Amino acid sequence: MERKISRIHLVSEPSITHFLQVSWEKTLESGFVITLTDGHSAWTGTVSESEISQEADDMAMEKGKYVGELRKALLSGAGPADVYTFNFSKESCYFFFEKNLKDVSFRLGSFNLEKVENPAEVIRELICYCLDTIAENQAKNEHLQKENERLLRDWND
Amino acid sequence: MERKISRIHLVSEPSITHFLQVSWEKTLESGFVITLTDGHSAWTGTVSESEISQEADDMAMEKGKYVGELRKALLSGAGPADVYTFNFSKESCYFFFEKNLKDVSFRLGSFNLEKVENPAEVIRELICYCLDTIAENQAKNEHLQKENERLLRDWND
Amino acid sequence: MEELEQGLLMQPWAWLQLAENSLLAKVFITKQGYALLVSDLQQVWHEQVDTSVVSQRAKELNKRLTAPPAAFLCHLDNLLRPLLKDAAHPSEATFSCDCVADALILRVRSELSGLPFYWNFHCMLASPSLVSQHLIRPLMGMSLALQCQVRELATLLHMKDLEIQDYQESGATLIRDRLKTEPFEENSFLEQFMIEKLPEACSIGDGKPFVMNLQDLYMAVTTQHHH
Amino acid sequence: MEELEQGLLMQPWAWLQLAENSLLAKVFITKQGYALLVSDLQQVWHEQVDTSVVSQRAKELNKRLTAPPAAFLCHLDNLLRPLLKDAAHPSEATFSCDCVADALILRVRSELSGLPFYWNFHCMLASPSLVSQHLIRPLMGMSLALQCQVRELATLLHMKDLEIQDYQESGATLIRDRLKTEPFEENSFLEQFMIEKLPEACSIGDGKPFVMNLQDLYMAVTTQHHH
Repeated sequence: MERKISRIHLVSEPSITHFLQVSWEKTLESGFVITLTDGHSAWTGTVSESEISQEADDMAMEKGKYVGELRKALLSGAGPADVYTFNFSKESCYFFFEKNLKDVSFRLGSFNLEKVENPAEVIRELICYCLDTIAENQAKNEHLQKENERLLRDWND
Repeated sequence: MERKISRIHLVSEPSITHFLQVSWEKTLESGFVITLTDGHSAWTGTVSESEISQEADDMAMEKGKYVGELRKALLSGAGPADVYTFNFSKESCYFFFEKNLKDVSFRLGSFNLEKVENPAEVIRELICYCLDTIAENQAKNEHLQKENERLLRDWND
Repeated sequence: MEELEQGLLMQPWAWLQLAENSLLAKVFITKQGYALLVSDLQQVWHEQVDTSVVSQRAKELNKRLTAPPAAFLCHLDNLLRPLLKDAAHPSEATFSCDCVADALILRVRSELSGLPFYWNFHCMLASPSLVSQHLIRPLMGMSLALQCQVRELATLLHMKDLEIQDYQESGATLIRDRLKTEPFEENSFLEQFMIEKLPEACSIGDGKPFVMNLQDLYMAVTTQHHH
Repeated sequence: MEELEQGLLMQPWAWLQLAENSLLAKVFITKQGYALLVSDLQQVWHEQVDTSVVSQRAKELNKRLTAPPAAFLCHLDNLLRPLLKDAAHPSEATFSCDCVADALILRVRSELSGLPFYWNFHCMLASPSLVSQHLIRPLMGMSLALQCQVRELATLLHMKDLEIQDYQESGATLIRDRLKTEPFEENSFLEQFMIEKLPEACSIGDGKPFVMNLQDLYMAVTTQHHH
């Protein structure tokens, strides 16, 4: 059970920064949960494995090739050459994103999100996850720092 | 300019988790900013170098010794032997914490916090910071991971 | 309230080191309060406190006191028993003394669980009745009992001479002639003791010798005197 | 005026028998006046008088007093030295005691050369400084010095055992076998002393034992303490 939290900018609000949280189970391909938050409200949606495969067909892309595009666009592992745009309507809760080429852009995906009843709970859990991540990383950085020092010595003598 | 974000539990809400964010400039001793949030609202306060030294006197503690206690209580660098308690009244915005000894406890500090006008902005900045931290740490963990691999090889051959 | 005073009479004297001075002190702490007696070998000071006084004074001395009197009393007991019983044990306390006319204020500055702790003993001149019960009467009792010991050792020494004279009376010769003891005569033993040994032996000093060589006899005399 | 107090410190304690009570008392009389100290083993009373006081009080007490204070003081000294030094000597005096709150009034009724004589000692509670100088400090010094005696006698006893063992080691036989002493062991000597002898040995009583067995040591300690 994995997750990625990315920061994004919506066309309808280039001023404010929003956060996108994507969570899945051992591949995006098998389906995923997406959450959008502005630090006050939160909108959630689910994408089934079937929906993914269907979207890949409607776009005329090989399934795996399509999932690759989703990784770069949703998990903020986008290249300099890969420019993505995100749109959201608080009125319809419709979320969609496009890939931007030279003065032309194309719909890459779309989701009907649902406004969450307990945003605070969601925000708190997200922040909690971030802090745990910061913690796990520090521990590992320390364990690797010592192993680095041990090898430096073991090499010398 | 440093900061620490800790997760805490208030006496008046043991159910919910709150977050404490403390920020300062090259020692708590010179003053700091504290922010409390529940993921919906946020309360902030400033503590001047003068107030710190004053608190250290009212308590009858050596200034440096007092700042040491604050580090353990506010920056979640508390020992298993150091048990801290936090209280907050949403009605007065008064925040105070105590250190718990064998069946006795003593007021360690108190702040008059102010309810923030733009909580979302504050929450968004906090999450932004967490993500940057996670990013910086992951990069370093990778650089050290490769250096660990290089040394492993260099040792063998 | 009488219980505190009763338990105080059975306590031995401890030795304490202060700012410039040393003090002799005995103390009895319970859940009810405390009774303390202090002496600098010139004057004697006393204080008896109850639970009401404890709460008021602790709140005034430690501004963020959130503790029942009983716990504060237990901390004072736990802080002072190791420090007194052996004046070389490292208990986290530091003492200062202030003399306001006939009153003595004993100040304690300590650290419990990394938190500072303050307590002041407010001692008035001890009533003559307590000076008699805690010092004079027991001290006088000790002197009489020690004098009986001296007497019993002298009889024991005279008994061993009767034995040595039985060897000298008979066909008994000493091998190492550097072992010969002079026959014991109390009159001359006292005369040499009073000129040669008394000067340093009767020096009360800071009361340390008293606390180091006599507290066992002190506790035995007090218990005896009190039935 | 300080001379009286100084001479008082060197005086030993005497035993006196009164109306229903007995008192311990020491006194120093000169042509300048007197200093007196009295104790019932519960409180301590003091009085220092000068020549002016003597004249006034003697006139009021003995309505046909035609004498300088000096002579009156000398008569008090000559009347009280034999009576104190030996509490069984028949001096023509009789005593009574009145306790007015904190004060003690010691009344004397005597007859000198077939003429009646009256004197009242007006004693206030002794200051703590005097109680320390005249009782506490010397009594504490005596206990220490007695404890040194015990120690020196125990070493003497162990030295005599090394000698007896040297006879047993060699060609030495005892004639009267009822003379053999048990080797001296201080630990067991104290244990038997504390159970078997301490109860009566430390009985202060009316202070008579203190005045009868310890005054010599008391005077030696006071002289020592005062250089």
